Amino acid sequence: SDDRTEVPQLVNANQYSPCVSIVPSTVWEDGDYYRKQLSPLEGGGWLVA
Amino acid sequence: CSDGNYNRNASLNSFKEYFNLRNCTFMYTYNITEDEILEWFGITQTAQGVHLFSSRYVDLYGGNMFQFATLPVYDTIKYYSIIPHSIRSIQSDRKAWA
Amino acid sequence: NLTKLLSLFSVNDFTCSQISPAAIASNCYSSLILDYFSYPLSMKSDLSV
Amino acid sequence: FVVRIGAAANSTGTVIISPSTSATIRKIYPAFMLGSSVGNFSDGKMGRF
Amino acid sequence: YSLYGVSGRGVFQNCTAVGVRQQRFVYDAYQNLVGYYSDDGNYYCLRAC
Repeated sequence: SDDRTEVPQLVNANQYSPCVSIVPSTVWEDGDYYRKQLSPLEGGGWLVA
Repeated sequence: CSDGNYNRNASLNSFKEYFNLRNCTFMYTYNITEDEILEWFGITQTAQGVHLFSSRYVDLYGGNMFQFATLPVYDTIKYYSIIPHSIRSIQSDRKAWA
Repeated sequence: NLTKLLSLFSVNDFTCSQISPAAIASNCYSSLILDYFSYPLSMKSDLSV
Repeated sequence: FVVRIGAAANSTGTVIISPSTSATIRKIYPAFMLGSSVGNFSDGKMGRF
Repeated sequence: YSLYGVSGRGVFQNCTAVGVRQQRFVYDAYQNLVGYYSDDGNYYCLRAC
């Protein structure tokens, strides 16, 4: 939610990216981008990859 | 729960009425001896998977928890809920559950 | 303070492209350009990206 | 998390659905649903993994 | 000795009887192991060089 800040997520060792839910198992074309709106419980705003 | 013929799939079957299980990577079973003894259960996760702990096998009478399984779950667990269970007794068979 | 400025006026429409109105209040930028002019609400369908 | 199971077993307690009815308490085991992503069911209720 | 868990140099003796016995070392308040487990199944308590 626009607020005052934006952040980039770094995975802890031994975990998958939070974006594996929206990035296909193989990328169709170089530079494709993925988005998913977040529920108010998930934090609101968007997830983007 | 009739003597000598417990239904080992009763809860699983009830769960399967609400959900179809699809693409299961594992289904493990752990046998439990029947008693009314206090016990402790624990769960953590590392990059090695999900770790289950119990007092039952190593410290049944004292409560210390020890690891009894590592589950090949490598997607980080972020959420959990308690699955409600209800006991389909008839009125004269009603018990209180701890 | 832009929500300051938009509290003077009565605001009838707010649409953004490649950003949101929520986001455009919050973020920091290296350059902000404000273009203003007289313009009738009747011609809203013609003021579009 | 850790879980205390069966602590009240053998004591006398209510049947819950019929509060005026007491019975000997028996241990019962907990059940858990755990995962990486949650949301709502089709009718809007929470708790979908 | 060279246990799968750790290296080391010790004098094993059939000692008694302190441990966990389910996982298979025993330490004494430091990095060292004093020291039985692993043998099948007895108490080969180790010592320093």
